Amino acid sequence: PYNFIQDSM
Amino acid sequence: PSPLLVGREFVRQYYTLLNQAPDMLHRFYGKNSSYVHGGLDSNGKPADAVYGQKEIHRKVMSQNFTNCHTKIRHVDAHATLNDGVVVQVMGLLSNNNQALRRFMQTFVLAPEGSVANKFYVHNDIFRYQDEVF
Amino acid sequence: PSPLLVGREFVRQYYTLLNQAPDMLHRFYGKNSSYVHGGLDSNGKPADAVYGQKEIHRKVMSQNFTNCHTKIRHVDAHATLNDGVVVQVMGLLSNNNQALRRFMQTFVLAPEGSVANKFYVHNDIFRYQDEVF
Repeated sequence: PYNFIQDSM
Repeated sequence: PSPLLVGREFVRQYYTLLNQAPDMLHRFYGKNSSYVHGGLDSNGKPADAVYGQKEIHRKVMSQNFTNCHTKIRHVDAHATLNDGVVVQVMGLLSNNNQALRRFMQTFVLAPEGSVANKFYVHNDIFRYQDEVF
Repeated sequence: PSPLLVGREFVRQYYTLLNQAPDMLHRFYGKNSSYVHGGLDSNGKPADAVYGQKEIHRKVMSQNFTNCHTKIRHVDAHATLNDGVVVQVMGLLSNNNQALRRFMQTFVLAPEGSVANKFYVHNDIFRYQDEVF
């Protein structure tokens, strides 16, 4: 696992 | 989770992405996020950080990262405040097949709150040694 | 109160005290603090990190800082999660009047919680450039 990503702005 | 493994996996992801898609590097950050990738002023003093995903993006694109090849020679990672993870990184970077240069970098990864194992980059501090020393 | 003022103030105190009275560096640290300089525990074994005031003091003594000189070339200090301040130093440090060596050092300073504007060092991670490249 491991998410580092975010929505745009 | 394990701070060591979190930081090791983020660094791999960051430098993979910096190579494959630097136009999307800005997605790692949020409204409070601090970013610098070296450089310096007209006074010859190191460049200031910028904040937030939008300004972080304008700055990533002025670097014109292309074929950004990185060799990572040190990564450490540790539990810090609020189950966040501080990451120290040293390595070498060549952008656009230019000079292989040494850098010293610190990251702070903070939990986003929503899910287990979801973080954002609260701080990204990169400096090339040749600009500072 | 500003993160850069907090950071610059601490870096000045830290490297000076490392010169004049290394036996007082322990005052910077608390029960949760990690100190990561990477050799062996005071009692002989390897360690990723040294935890809390009692063992951090021991480790600092065992490094045997004597006539330690530092020259700081740049400091980055930014607000990070939970009113902490993340601080990256780049400088030269010599111990025992030996040659200077380039280093990076990452700090995370955290509000100490009982005296206003008082910080302790939650994280301290040190790295000589030479041992890496």
